[PDB]
Amino acid sequence: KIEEGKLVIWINGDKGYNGLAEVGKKFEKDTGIKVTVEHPDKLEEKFPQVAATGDGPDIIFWAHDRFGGYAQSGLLAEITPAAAFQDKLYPFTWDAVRYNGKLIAYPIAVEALSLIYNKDLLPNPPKTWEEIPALDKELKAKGKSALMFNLQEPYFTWPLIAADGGYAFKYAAGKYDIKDVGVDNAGAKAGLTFLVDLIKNKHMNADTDYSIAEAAFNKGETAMTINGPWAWSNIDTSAVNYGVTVLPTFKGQPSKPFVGVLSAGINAASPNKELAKEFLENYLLTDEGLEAVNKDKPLGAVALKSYEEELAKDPRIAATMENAQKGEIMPNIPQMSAFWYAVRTAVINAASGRQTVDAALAAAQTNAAAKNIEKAKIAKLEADISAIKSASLSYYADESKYTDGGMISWVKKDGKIIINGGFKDDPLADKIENLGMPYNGSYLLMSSPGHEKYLELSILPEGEISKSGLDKLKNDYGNLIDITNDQNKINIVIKLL
Repeated sequence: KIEEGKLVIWINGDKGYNGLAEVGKKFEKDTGIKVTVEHPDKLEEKFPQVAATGDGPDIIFWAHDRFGGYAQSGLLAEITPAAAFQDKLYPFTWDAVRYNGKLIAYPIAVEALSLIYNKDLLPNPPKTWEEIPALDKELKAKGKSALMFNLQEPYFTWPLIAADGGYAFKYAAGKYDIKDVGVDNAGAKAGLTFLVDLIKNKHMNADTDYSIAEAAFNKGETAMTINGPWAWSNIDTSAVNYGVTVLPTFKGQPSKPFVGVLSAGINAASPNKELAKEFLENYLLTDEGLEAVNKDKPLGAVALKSYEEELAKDPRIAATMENAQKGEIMPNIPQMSAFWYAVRTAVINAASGRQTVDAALAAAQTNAAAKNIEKAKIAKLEADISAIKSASLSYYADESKYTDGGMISWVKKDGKIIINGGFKDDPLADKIENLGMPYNGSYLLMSSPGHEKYLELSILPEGEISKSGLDKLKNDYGNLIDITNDQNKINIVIKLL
């Protein structure tokens, strides 16, 4: 597996691997332990493969959002920074590296979109989204546009969509509710309507993508763009006198970009967890260590307070941190994949006029949340099935058979559950009386007085279950379940034995 007595570190090729290796050299000088910094290809996919088999690097550097997935597969050790060390980093960066209620990585850097503007065309950039239409008219009179940025990817359009109330997944305690998506609320509609209005009023074109926007800003054709630190060096080569500042407000509220946090995780299979902790806390996450990495290739804004104070001398870095603090931590759960595709489709459909804003987002809410909502409903239905089977078994323990009588019916009326026209189980032990009945339908348990094994439960759910949903029931039980009437009133019968 992983060789003890040493540190293998994986970081992406676009980061400062030379500087990190120099921090490694200071570590080997003080301790004798060699540090191998490599930047292999496809590092994001290679780690989950090799780490599951109990191999790989000791420390993996990657954007925090993948780490929640890694943690679910148990590939990451819980880190143990003392309170004194935690206060050296901005509190909001620690929230980006939590899964369950556990710290699962060290925050390194902080990144978010900003407003980039051409100082020659526009020495005072607009504070509000609302004033950009008038600005575009005044600039189109001189052959220039106000604002071009990538409209094809919801990462770039989300700051406006979220400003008045949009969100990806609600965050509560230390967990995301994968059932609560904020794509079709009034705030998200208002933000997307403003975006579409900009396009219908000819202030932007629905076909603008990353390359068109970057080319237009670099050739001084548009006064503003929206982009991240990765784009700065191509504007330097362009020689355009540019600035970087806070994103415009919408309805008086800041734009809310997604925040990406470069993070260092410790492989759960590492026999060098103490060495890795010592390296990350007392060598890398210092002014001297981050300086080493930044001088090789800049980090942007950093989570370490002391060095951020120094990098923030650069107003572009200060703006990145300000937009980040006003933004939304990108959720670190794998359910974001459905979020990205859903919102990407909605924006493209609404911007090109192929759908209304309401239809686009209603569909997107569905595409992002429906599967997870049903999965919860199926699980609660299966909980009821197991609860009914449990009580039926408990009855046999004390009484002759499964049911006392022949049949029992649960039906839900208007917020209450009714049982025949008389109480059945007749107990203080069972009764259950805690069936969610997630599809509000009817349950009917069947038995015939005699030799046992005739335990059949008939469920008549109200509400269409998906193919994926009904097929989950087929893999969970097998030949013991008969879905009849695949249309109208679907009927499900399970033999509880």
